[PDB]
Amino acid sequence: GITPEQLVIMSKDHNSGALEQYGGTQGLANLLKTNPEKGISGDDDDLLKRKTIYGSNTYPRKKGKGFLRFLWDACHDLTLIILMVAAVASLALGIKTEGIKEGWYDGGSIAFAVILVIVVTAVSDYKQSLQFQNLNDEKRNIHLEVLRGGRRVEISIYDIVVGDVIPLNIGNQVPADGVLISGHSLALDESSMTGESKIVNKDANKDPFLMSGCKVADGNGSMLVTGVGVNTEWGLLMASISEDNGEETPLQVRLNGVATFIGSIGLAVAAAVLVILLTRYFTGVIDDVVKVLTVAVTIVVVAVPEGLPLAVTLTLAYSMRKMMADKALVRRLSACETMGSATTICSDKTGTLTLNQMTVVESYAGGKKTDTEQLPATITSLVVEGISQNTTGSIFVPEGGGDLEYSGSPTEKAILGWGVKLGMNFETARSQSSILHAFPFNSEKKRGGVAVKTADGEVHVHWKGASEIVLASCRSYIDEDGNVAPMTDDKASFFKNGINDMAGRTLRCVALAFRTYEAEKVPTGEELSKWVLPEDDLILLAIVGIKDPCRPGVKDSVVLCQNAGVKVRMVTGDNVQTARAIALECGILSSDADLSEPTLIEGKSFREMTDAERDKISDKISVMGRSSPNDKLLLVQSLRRQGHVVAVTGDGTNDAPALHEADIGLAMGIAGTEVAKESSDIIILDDNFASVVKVVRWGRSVYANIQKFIQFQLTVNVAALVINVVAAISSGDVPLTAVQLLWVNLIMDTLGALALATEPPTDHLMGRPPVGRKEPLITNIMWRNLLIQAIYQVSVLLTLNFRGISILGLEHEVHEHATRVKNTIIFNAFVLCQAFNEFNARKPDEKNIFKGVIKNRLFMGIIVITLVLQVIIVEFLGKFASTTKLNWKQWLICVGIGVISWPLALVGKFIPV
Ligand SMILES: [Mg+2]
Repeated sequence: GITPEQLVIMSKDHNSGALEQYGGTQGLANLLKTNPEKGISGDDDDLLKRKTIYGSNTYPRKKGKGFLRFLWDACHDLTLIILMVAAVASLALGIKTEGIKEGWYDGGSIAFAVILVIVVTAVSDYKQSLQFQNLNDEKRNIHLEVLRGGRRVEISIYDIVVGDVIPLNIGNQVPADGVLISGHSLALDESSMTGESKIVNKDANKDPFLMSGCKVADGNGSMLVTGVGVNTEWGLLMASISEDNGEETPLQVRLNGVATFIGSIGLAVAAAVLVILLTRYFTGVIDDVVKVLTVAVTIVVVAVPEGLPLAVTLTLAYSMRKMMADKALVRRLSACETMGSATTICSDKTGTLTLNQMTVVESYAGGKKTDTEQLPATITSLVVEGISQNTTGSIFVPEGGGDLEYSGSPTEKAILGWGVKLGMNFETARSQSSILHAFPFNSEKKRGGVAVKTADGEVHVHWKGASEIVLASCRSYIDEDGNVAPMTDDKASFFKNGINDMAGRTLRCVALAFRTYEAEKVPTGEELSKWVLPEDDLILLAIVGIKDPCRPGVKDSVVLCQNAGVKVRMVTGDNVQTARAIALECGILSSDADLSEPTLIEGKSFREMTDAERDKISDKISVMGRSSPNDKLLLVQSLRRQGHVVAVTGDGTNDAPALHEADIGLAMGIAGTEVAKESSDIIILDDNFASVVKVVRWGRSVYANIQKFIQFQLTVNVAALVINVVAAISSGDVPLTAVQLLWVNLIMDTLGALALATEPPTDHLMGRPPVGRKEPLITNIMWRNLLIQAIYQVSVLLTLNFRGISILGLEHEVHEHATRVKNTIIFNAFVLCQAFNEFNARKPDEKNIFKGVIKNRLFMGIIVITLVLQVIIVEFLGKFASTTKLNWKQWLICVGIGVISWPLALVGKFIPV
């Protein structure tokens, strides 16, 4: 018909490309039923047609927690699945073995383990998700008139449809993709969508293309909307990020591997025991096979780590809470760890690593650079009056007394920030001075002039403009702390060289001058516009250079990140020169190999290569300018294909694909766009890089704590498996009942995990490089430690299980009572050995300092008191553990058996054996 989605092609094509084939912006009128006076026909069918054919501006919104989804995700844990199958088996087998079919104590503990895991994960993730939903919800959209025949004024941005001409002013936000149909020096801030720091100047013929989700930095004009909804570049980017799948955290896969290994070992050994013992029974209605089967499922239960999911969830939740105590928010528990293993960090430039606000970086004043610092009073007074009386923009709340917020174009904002830094107060600066005449900033005439009648009789003429023309129009200057001085040829050459060097860097160049011409008044003149405002013999005050600078204290953070083995690179859509300058300032890119192709490549060069040939180079890309969002996605994909655990810190919508495809996507809390924050696993509410370093440290500490608990849990499981298997083959009885060890796993894990988690992160973790993504979760040192502890426990508990009635005093006064007492001694000595092994694991690979934290002591007291209560009283607690009362001598024997763990733990720590 007439632009049936050909308009998406028009926008896709190069700037000012393919728009001439359609007759230009005006030719596009009468197409899409657009009239410059009437953007919409009077009827509503004329709007429904645009809603249907060209779509609607509403973007679909993702929905989470639809129906207990997080509980299902928790249930999908592989180790948890092993636990569920073992739990069902044991419950049915025991309930048939006893035949009572009353109560749920036999499998109650094993069911409660997974129930607790599910509940804890669901609660923690629900809280985190709702908190993130509340925080990230930012009303960036600004509702405005649509300007179509003066009808349906002030409709929400979601009601704008293709074919209607909407107006845009300074500070507004471009709602939908469009082409400007008229304007007055309009200029957009596309840094959100394209990543270019400098504002883009839009013309009705040169660059007639306005992008959705853009901030109008300067000027104003009316624009025809072309793309709305998914058809927009914003919409298309949001569409190319929806699909998420094939993800598994390195920690998650490592835990799955360890759980699968231990579970397979347990299953194999239990099956061997079952087969051998059945052969013994048959040859060595029901034939007592049920008792053997309950023994076998008990062995299988003690084999698998029941409390591992509980401990990992508790550690991740505690570390997420501690991170949120800092100014970094983690969306999911798993992410809390994945950032520790990150091997490279790709950081946006505009918004991330740079304030994104133009401000003065250097300056000139009194014949000297005198960058920032504090200017002399004599020159400072004139400079501040000129900055106050020659700027259209103004500070938001000088009268109110709150934090100052600047307005106007980035040039005006930076000049005003400089004036404020110099000690200017806008309320008073504007006072004591009346603007007789004001010729504002003009594209035709670069300079901007003003006439200020100071409180004194004489009147000043201020000129703020481009450095070259202002300098050419001035023949004198105000030297430091002194009166006017003629500018000699050498001084003019010095100023011009300074301006040229300043322009060599990314920063722009704005110069201020003042002429003391007086004795005449603009009001006395018949017409203010007729005031020539003479431009001759000006006196230069201070040349000022304004650029988008690196965030404060970002170079040091990058230095720390690099020291931690985590390389940092920059992926940005800004031109190569600006990216190179900002990288050098921020420390990402060192001085050497600055211009080499691998060190910095443009987006087009990177994408030209095949996905196979985008990998031999992706390992060296330190900077990347003019990179499209798909090029950021390609870089992330290539880095991941090479085995990197890529983190991406970005703010704009262009970074959304890179954030999503990345292993760990970090998004700035305030600067970040809604799309970037949605696709990020962590959103940095600090808007700072020190928070990123802290997050890396917290992830490494989380991994260390998980490793320590894994050591402890493997010790417990491998001691109990041996004890039960040997006891079953030797006599057919299991000392460690299923419920006893289920309680041990549950309580000891849920308490010791957080007890070790109390260890605050230490800078030591930053010294070592990141984990290799392939090293086993259980390092050989942890294997030796857990093996030594498990061997000791096996030895003591087996010698007890076999000779305890004789070894323990008061031997066999009643055989059943003596057997129960011996089993209780074995069980609670096992518990105490586990507690003291937790003590050891708190500070591994060194001599224990034996100085715990208050919370650790409190939880040790809790463990001791709960164990003592469980053993000592058999009613309402200890019924299921089947434990008989113990006398003081027996309890002393148990605490001695536990204490013996510490010396051998130390010996194993200090001996490679
Ligand atoms: Mg950005």
